[PDB]
Amino acid sequence: MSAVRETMDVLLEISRLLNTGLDMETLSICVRLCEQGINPEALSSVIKELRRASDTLK
Amino acid sequence: AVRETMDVLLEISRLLNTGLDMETLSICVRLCEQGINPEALSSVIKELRRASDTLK
Amino acid sequence: MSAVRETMDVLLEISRLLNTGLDMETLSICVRLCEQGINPEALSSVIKELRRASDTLKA
Amino acid sequence: NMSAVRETMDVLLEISRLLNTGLDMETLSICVRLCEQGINPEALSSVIKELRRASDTLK
Amino acid sequence: AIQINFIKNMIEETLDDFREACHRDIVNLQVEMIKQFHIQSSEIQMLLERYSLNESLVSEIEKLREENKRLRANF
Amino acid sequence: AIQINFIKNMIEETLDDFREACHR
Amino acid sequence: PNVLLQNLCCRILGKGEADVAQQFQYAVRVIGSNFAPTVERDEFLVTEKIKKEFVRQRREADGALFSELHRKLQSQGVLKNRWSILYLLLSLSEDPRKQPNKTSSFAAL
Amino acid sequence: PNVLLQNLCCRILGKGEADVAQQFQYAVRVIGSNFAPTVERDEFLVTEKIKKEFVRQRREADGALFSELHRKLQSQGVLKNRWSILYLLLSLSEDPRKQPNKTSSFAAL
Amino acid sequence: QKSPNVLLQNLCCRILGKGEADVAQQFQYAVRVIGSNFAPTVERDEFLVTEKIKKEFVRQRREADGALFSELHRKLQSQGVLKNRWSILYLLLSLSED
Amino acid sequence: PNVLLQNLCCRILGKGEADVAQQFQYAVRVIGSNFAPTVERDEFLVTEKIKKEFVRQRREADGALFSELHRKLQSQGVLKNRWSILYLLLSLS
Repeated sequence: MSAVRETMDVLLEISRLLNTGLDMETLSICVRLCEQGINPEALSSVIKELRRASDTLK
Repeated sequence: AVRETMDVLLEISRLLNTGLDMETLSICVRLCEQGINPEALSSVIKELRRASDTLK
Repeated sequence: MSAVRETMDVLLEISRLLNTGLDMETLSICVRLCEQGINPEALSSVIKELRRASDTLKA
Repeated sequence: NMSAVRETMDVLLEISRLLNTGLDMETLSICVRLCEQGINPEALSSVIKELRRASDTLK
Repeated sequence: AIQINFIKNMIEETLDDFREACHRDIVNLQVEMIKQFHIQSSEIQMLLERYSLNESLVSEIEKLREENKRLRANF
Repeated sequence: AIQINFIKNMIEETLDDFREACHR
Repeated sequence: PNVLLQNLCCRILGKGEADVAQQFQYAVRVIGSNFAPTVERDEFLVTEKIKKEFVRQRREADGALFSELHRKLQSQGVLKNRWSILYLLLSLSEDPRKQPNKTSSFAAL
Repeated sequence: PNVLLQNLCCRILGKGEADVAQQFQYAVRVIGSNFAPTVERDEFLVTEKIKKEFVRQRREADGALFSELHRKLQSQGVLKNRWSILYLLLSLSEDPRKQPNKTSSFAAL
Repeated sequence: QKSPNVLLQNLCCRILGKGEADVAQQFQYAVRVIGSNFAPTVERDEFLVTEKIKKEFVRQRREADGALFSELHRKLQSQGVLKNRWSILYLLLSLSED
Repeated sequence: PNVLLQNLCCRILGKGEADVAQQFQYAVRVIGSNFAPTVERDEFLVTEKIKKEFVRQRREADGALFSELHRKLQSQGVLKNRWSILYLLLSLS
């Protein structure tokens, strides 16, 4: 969890450069999904669409 | 603001020999300001023009 | 009747060279539908499904 | 005849191995039989990839 | 080859930009498709449900249970 | 370098027409 | 957002409110299905494109005129997404030498 | 148009005068969808693609021949739908190359 | 025998690593996919396909193995049991891996 | 994997459920559709493409900074597959 968070900080910064809002919590969960050998292409399709859904609604 | 813009846009459409109505462009400003993808805005209207053709 | 027949005959010359592989009768229908407004892309697509459907059926 | 088919298989089998495959000899035999029996090469390639993928999710 | 090395680089990079942008779009159609299969499946199911299990059925089901128990009460 | 730019500029023109075509 | 779309449908097509139905179901569905933008916030490529269009329509004069009216839009400071209306116009451009398909009673075909 | 498309279905299959109802129903669906063809009207543009196609199957003598046939075609009758017929034929072309597989066992899968 | 239906089942059974009747559910799905049409990227000339396989070998940094492939190609041509060599060749090309 | 997919879905829409059952089921649907990567374990190129995009957005200063951030991950040597996460960042670039 300490190691997962440290990585998570690095991804949070990268996420600022492209100018996408993501919670810190979601960035930690992505890490679990690629360690389990989840497909990054399905993963991105989830991230894109649910974050966008949230912004258009509000 | 909406009207002032509609007249300049109306000038442009006439040059392209593309018919759009006065009303369409004004609604368009409303959709843009709420956020609309450029592809989407064009696509709804393109179809709506063809629908009008078939209908009469 | 005279004008119509003379475009078709010129039209059948092109079709046999370009390798359409359609029949005479069927082509006249394709042309009538165009003059009445049809999209070309849709029309070829329909022809294609019908064509494949006929070959499989016979065997 | 038995000899001739073996050699036909044998050469194809050598090519499959160079290119790296996950198919065995038995499956490869089946594919050829499909090829002879018609079946455009893209449909065959696709059905294989989906079936290979589903097996990994299961096991 | 000096003129060529410069050109060559420019060309490949722009064809790649076209391939990555086109690639992204095709990811968006595929996703938009699956999503629509989800939405329509929810919708059709809902509209279907209302009438399949319509009031006509519900009243006669209700009617059957209350009567059977009251009967056994009198036996 | 001008000679590179010249080729660059040409290439851009052909990709724009394709982009709109691929978009249609 | 919906109200806007309904007003586009009803108005152009005329009042059936059940014969303008088609467009309306079509409209909500099409915009709600998310995609990431292409030809957005790159107005330089778009102006150039409309100038080529004019050049093609054998109206060189209209391209310099257009450029003047374009700069007039910037100063007003209104209409957030300029590109989207420009993108729309270009799609429906047609040349003065043909006319695209018009037919009605297309359901029969 | 209902009659014309139904007769289209019956003719191609070479039989079935109310058994081609299912295929017909599909055809009515495809036609009822819309398209945006890449290249819309204008006689020059379609003639140019046909010549390239002629060269590619190595039928040069045919490319030269066709061009006379096109001028002739025009002279015999003038449409605004001329292009739609020439594009229709274009898409519906057949290559001489390869066997078109079996259909005598391909039916079964 | 060797009807298409019987051959497609055998293929599915071994690749999924499950019994004959236990690959059925995927078996139906497999029939729809094959019965939906596609057309290869390369449609004309037997040579256009071969040169592609040959380019692939170089790309993978296996120049020597593409030479060996040319030699095998002559062998296949001479025996003449198959009349749709191309389908077999396009199919392995597509399923190529590192 | 299943619960890690469910967690992600709740977090992006805003923490705590509020009829996000549908959205989780929708993502299950997406993940069951087989997609196919264009490159696999070529992490270096995926960094290079990001940078080409940043010149494309005219955000070149962000592009210098990103290089430092990837080099950070490279030093730490964490195992998860570095290529997987970078490929996620490219799609959102």
